[PDB]
Amino acid sequence: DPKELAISQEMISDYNLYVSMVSTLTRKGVGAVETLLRS
Amino acid sequence: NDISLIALLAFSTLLPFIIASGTCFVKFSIVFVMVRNALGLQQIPSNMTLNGVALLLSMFVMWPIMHDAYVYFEDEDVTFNDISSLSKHVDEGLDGYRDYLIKYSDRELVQFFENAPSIFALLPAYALSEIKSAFKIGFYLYLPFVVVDLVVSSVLLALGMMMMSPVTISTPIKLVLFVALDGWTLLSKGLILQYMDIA
Amino acid sequence: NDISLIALLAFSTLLPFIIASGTCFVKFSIVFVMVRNALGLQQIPSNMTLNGVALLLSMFVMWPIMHDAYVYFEDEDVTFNDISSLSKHVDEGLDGYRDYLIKYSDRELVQFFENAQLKRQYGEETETVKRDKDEIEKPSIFALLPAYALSEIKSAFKIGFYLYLPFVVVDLVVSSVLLALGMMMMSPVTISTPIKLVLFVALDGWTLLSKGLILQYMDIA
Amino acid sequence: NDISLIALLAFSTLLPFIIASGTCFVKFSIVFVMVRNALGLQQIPSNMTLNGVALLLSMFVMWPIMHDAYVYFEDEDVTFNDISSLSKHVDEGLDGYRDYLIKYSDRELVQFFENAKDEIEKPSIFALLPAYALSEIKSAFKIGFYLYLPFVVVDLVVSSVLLALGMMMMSPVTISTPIKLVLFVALDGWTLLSKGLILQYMDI
Amino acid sequence: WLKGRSFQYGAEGYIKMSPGHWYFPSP
Amino acid sequence: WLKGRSFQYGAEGYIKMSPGHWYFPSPL
Amino acid sequence: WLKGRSFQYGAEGYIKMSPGHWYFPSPL
Amino acid sequence: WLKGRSFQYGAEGYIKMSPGHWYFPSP
Amino acid sequence: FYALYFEIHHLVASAALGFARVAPIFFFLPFLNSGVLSGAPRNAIIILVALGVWPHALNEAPPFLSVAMIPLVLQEAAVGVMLGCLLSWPFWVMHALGCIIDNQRGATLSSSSEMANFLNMFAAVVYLQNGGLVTMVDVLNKSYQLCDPMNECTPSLPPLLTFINQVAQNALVLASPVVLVLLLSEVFLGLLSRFAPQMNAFAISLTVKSGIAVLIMLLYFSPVLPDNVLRLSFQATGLSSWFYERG
Amino acid sequence: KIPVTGSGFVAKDDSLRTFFDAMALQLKEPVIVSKMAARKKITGNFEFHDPNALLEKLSLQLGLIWYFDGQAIYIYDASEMRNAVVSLRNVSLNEFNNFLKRSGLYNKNYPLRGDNRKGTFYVSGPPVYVDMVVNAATMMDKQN
Amino acid sequence: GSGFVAKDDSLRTFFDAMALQLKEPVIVSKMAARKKITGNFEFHDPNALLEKLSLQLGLIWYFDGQAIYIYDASEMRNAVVSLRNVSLNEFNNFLKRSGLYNKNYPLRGDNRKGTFYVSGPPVYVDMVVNAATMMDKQN
Amino acid sequence: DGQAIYIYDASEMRNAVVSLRNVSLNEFNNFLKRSGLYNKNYPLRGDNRKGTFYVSGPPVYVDMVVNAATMMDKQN
Amino acid sequence: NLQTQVTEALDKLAAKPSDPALLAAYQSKLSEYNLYRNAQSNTVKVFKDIDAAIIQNFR
Repeated sequence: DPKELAISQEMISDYNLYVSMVSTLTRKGVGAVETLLRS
Repeated sequence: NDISLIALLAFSTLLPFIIASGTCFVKFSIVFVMVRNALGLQQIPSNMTLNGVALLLSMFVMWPIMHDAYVYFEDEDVTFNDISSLSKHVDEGLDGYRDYLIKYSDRELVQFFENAPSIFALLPAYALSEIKSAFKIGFYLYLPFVVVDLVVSSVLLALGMMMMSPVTISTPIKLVLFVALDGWTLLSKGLILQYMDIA
Repeated sequence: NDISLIALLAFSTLLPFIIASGTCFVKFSIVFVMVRNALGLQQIPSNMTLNGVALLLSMFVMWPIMHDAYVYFEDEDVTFNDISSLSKHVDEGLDGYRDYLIKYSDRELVQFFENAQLKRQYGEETETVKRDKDEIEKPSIFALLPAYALSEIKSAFKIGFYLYLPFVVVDLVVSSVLLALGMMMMSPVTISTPIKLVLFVALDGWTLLSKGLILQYMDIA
Repeated sequence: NDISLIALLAFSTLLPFIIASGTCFVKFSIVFVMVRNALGLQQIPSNMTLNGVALLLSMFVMWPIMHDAYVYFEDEDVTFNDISSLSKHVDEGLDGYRDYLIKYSDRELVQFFENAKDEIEKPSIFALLPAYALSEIKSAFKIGFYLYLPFVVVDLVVSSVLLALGMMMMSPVTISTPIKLVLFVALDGWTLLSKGLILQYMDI
Repeated sequence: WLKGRSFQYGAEGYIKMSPGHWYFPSP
Repeated sequence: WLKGRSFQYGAEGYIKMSPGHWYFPSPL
Repeated sequence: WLKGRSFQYGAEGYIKMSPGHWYFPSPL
Repeated sequence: WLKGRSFQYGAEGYIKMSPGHWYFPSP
Repeated sequence: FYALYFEIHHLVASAALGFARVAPIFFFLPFLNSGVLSGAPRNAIIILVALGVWPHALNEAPPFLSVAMIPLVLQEAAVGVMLGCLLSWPFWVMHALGCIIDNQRGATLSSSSEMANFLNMFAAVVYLQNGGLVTMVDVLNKSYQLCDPMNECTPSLPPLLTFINQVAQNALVLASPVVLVLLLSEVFLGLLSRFAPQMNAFAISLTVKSGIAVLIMLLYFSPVLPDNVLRLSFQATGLSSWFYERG
Repeated sequence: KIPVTGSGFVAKDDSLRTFFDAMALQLKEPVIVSKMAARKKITGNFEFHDPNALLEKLSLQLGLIWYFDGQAIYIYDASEMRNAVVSLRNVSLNEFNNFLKRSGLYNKNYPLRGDNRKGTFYVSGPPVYVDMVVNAATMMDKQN
Repeated sequence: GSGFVAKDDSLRTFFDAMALQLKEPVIVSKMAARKKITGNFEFHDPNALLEKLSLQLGLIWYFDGQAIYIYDASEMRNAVVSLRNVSLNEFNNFLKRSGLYNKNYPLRGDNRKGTFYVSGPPVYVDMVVNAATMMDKQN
Repeated sequence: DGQAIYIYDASEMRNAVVSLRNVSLNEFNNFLKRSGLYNKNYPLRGDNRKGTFYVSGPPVYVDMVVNAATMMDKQN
Repeated sequence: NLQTQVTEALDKLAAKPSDPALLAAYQSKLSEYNLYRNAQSNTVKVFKDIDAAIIQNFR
C-alpha cells in the first residue's frame, strides 16, 4: 500500500493535468479560428 | 521538463498572429477581396466566405511544416553535456520552417535587420514582400474589368444615352461574364500552384 | 448515508450548468437578445439585467417542478435495504423532471440519439427503434437534453422571426421614401430608429409577449 | 443570529443584481446611452462614466428606502417566541420596498403574476419585480423616443439644403454633427433632463 | 381492424391496438 | 426466393428479417 | 407468397390449419 | 470470383472475400 | 474503485476533441452564432452535443494518448471549418441574393443592409421547420464515421477549388428575373430621355426601381423561392466526396 | 369482428414483451423479460398447449435463458449469464443441495459443479439464480 | 433435412442457429463478433463441425457444462500460481470429478509441487486461478 | 393486505433472502398465519426448520416480511 | 527497495517480542521509514501544484 498508493498518486494527478491541458488547447485552438474569421 | 510546457502552450496563444503575419494567409486574403472590389459589390461573396476558404488553403501549406516540426522534436535525445549543443538542436527543428521563409523573402531587408540567419529578421521582410507580390497580381486581374466598363459607357455615348448612370448597367455585365468564364475557380487554383504542388 | 451528502454536494456544484442547459431559460434568453437586435440597439438595455428578467420568469415556471424534489428527497425513508430498490428510488424521484423533458422535446430529434448511441454502444448490428416505443418505453436522461436544447433553439428562433418582421417592413419603406427623393447619400437607420421604437411602445410588446411565454407552459384559472 | 448572518451576507453578494433589476438605475442607465446614440456618437464619453453618474443619481432617491430598513431592524424585539410572529416581523420590514414597487408597476400585470383589495394584503415580492423592470424599460423607451425626435429635424434640414443645391454626393454626417450638439448645449439639455428625471420620483 | 395489429383469437379474444393498448370486444 | 435473407430450412424453419428479427412461416 | 396454404407453429413442428377466408398479409 | 481474393484450394476449399469474411462454397 | 473515476475521466478528455470538431459550426450557422446566443449557456450546449454524438464507446480509453496533439487540433479545426462552410451553403446564397436585389435598386451606392438580412432569416426559418436539425446533426454523425482521428483525414483539396463559383452560379440564376426587368426598364426610360433631353431621368430611376424590385419578386416569392431552399441543403450522402483519410 | 375458427396468437412485429405476456395465461405465472432481451422481434402464427415445452424450444432457437422460481418466470438473453466461485468453511455441498432440493429452487439444467464433500463449488446461470445462491451460501457460514 | 443457409452473417446470428443442435446456448464475444461468413452448412455432426470451424476461422471455445463460450484466439491469457499446502494431484482430481477438466487445455506443471502454469480462454483461467487460491485459504 | 389492494406491473417484482439468527421459519410463518398477511400465491421458500429462506413478490410485501423478520430477531 | 529491508526485520520480533536490542533497531528502522514516506508524498505534491499553476496562469 505505501508503494501502490504512491504509484496511484502520480497516476491520478498526471492524467488530471493531461485532461486540463487537452481542454485548454482546444479552447485556444478554436478561439484562434474565431478571431481569424473576424480577421 | 515543465519548461517545455510553457513554450508548447505559448505557441497556441501566439498562433493567431503567426497566421496573421508569417504565412501565405497574407497573400491569400488580399487578392480575393481586391477582385471583389473589382466587381463593385462589397457583400458578395460575403467576406466570411473569403476568410473561410483562404484559411483552409493557407492551412494546406503550413500543415506539412507543422508535422515536420514535431516529427523531429519527438526524438527525446536532445539532452547533452554542453548548453549550446542542446541549443543547436532546437535550431535544427526550426530550419524546416525557416527554409519556407528564406525562399520567398528578398536579400535586402534580411541583412538590414541583422546588423541593426536570424529568424526575427525575416517575418517583416516576408509580409512586406507578400503585399508587394499581391498588388501586381491584383493589377493584372484589374485591367479586364477596366476595359469592359469602358466599352459599355462608350456605347451610351455612341447613342444619345449620355445622362444615365453607367454603373447600374455595367455591374451585372461585369459579374455575369466573369462567372461565365468560371474565374473564381481559376484565380484560386492559379494561386495555390505557386506555393505547393496542388492535387 | 455519509456519501449521500457527497452526492448532494456534487449535485450542488453542477447546478447552474443544468440551469444553462436543462430548463426553459434558453427560450427566454434567446428571444430577449433577438428583441434587442431587431430594434437595432446594440448595448442597451444592458443585458446583465436582461439575464435577470429572463431568469425570474423561468424560475417562476420551474418552481412547482423542483419543489416536489425536496419533499420527495427529504423523506426519512430514503435508505432502503436492497441495492436495486435504492437505485429504483432515484428513478421514480427523477420521473417528474423526465416527463417534463418528454412533453416539450421533439419526437424525432430525441429518437435520433438512441439509434446514434446504440451503434456506438454495441455496433452496427443493433436494429433501429421506431416511433412505436413511445407508448411504453422511456429514454435515458442523457439522450434527452441535447435534443431538448436543440428543439428549444428551434422554437425560440421560430418566435424570433415573427417579431423581426414588423420592423423590416418599416426599414424598407424608409429606404424607399429617401430614394423617392434624391437623398441617396444618407444613412436611413437614423431616421428609422424613432419609428422603430414607436412601433414597439405603442404596440406594448413587452407586456403581452411576457404573458405569451407563460401561456406557452402554464394556464390561467 | 447565526442564520441572520447568512441573510445579511446574502443581500450583499446579491446587491449588484437587485440594483441591476429592481430600481430606477435601469431607466437612468438606458436614457444616458440613447442620448449618445441620438447625437451620433459611439464611444464618447464612455460606458463607465455614464454608469457612474447614473449610479449616484439613482442612489439619491433610493437611499431613504435602504436607510429605514436599518433603523427598523436595529430594534430590540427581534427575539420572538413564535415562528410566525418573526415571519410577520420580516414581512413588516419589506413594506418600504413593496410600497415603492406598487407605485411604478402595473396592477394588471402583477395580477397576472399573482394568478400563477391590496389594502388587506400586499402582493408577494417575487410577483412584481419583473413587472417593475418590464414597466421601466417600456417607459424609458417611450421617453427615449421623445428626446430622439428634435435631432431628426436637424438631420433632415441640412440634407435638404444640400440637395437644394446640386451637391448630392456629399455625406451630411460631417456637417450635421456640429449642428447636432449646439442644439444640445444651447438648450443646456443635460442639466435639465437630470432635473426632471429626479422630479419624476422625488418631489421638490 | 386487424390489418397491422396483433391479436389473440379463440375463447378470450383481444386485439392489441398498440404496445400499450388493449381492446376487449363483446361477442 | 427469400431474396437476401438467411434461413434455417427443414421441418423447423425461420427466416431472419434482421440480425434481431425472426419470422416463422411454413416450414422452409 | 405462401400461395394459399398457412401453418401455425407450436411445440412439435408445424400444423396445417383448416382452410379459412382470412389470410395473413406477408412481410418480405 | 477470385480476382483480388486469397483462397485455399483442395478438400477444405474456401474463398476469403475480405480479411474478415470467409466463403465456404458447395461441395 | 478506481475505474469509476476513470470512466468520467476518459469522457471529459474525449469531449475536448468533440468540442474541437463541432465548435466552428456554432459560429457559422445563422440561428446558432454568438449574435443570437449568449456566453453563459453556449458552452454547456456545445459539450453535451458532442457527447451525444461521439463515435467511440465512452468507458474505453481514447486513442489520443501522446500521438501528435497540437497538429491534431489543427486537423479537427480544419475539418470543422470545412463542415461549417458546407452547412452554411443555402444561407450564404440566400444572403447573396438579397445583396444583389438591394444593390440593383440603388440604396447601397453610399459605398463608392436589412433586405439581405430578411431573406437570410427567412431561409433560416423555412429550413428549420421541416426536418432541419435532424439533418444538421446527421452530417456530423457521419463525419465521425468517415473521419475518425488518428487517421489524419483532410478536406480533399481538388473539389474545394470550385466552391466559390458553386455558390456563384446558384446566386446569379436565383437573381435572374428581377435584374432583367430593372435593366429593361432603365433603357426604356433612357429612350425617353433621348426623346426629351432635359428630363434628368436619373432622378426618376430611383423613384421607380424600388417599386419594381419588390413587385416583380412578389410574383415568384411564394411558389418558387422556398423549394430551392430545401434543394440546396447539403445532405449526408455526399460526405464521402469531400473527405478522405490518410492512412 | 375477429374471424378465425381455432385458437392461437398471431404476432405482427411483436417485441418479445407483448409476446410472452400473451403466453402468461397458458403459463399460470407472470413473465418478467429483461431489458436487453426485449429488443428482439418475432412474427408469425403461434399456439400454446404445453408452454413449458414450448418455452424451452424457443429459448434455444432465439437464444435465451429462463428460470422459474415458483412465483414468476424470468427471461434473459444469452449474453447476460454470470459465473461465481465460493468457499464454505464449515458446511458441505451435499448439505447445501439438500436445502435447494427441499426448498424447491433446485434447477437440473443449471446444477452446481463441485466436489461432493468440500467447501468450494462453481455456480453459473441466470442473474437472478446466481445472486441468490451466493447470498444463501454466505448467509449459512455466518449463521453456523 | 436440416441446415443453415448463411448469406453474410456476423458470427453471432450464425452460432445461435447451431444452439439447438448443440444442446447448450452459445455466447460469442464482441471481438469475435466482427467476422462474417457465407455458405450452405449442414448440422449433422456439430461437435466436429464446431471444432473444424474454430481452427479454420481461428477461435477458441470452452464448454463448462451449461453453455459454450466462444472467444477469438487473440484473447488467450496465462498465469502461474503456487499452492502452499496442497499439491497438483488433488486439484486435478477435483477437476476430474467436478467436470471442469478440459483435455484440450490441461494444466502444465510438476506432479508434486505448488507451482504450475495455465493458459486458455478468459473464463477458464479466471476460474482456475480463483479456485486455486480459494483452497489454500481454507487450508 | 386487508385494507387496500395494491397493483404493480410485472417488472417491479423484487426478491430477497434473509437470515433469522434465533427464530425458526415455522414460527414466523405461524405469526403470519395468525396475523392475516399470509399470501398463498407468493409463499416463503426455504427449509422447514432453519433460519434462511427465500421470499419474492410485490415491494410492499417484501419490505414487510424483511422488516418484520429483522424486528423479530432484535426482540429475541 | 527500502520496504524489503523494512519487511525483513518484523518477523524476528514477531517470533521474539521481548528482545531489547531488536525493538531498538526496529524503532530505528520504522521512524526513518516514517521520515521517508511523507517526504516522498510532500515532494511529489509540489511538482503537481507548480505544474497546475502554469495552466492556471495561461487559461
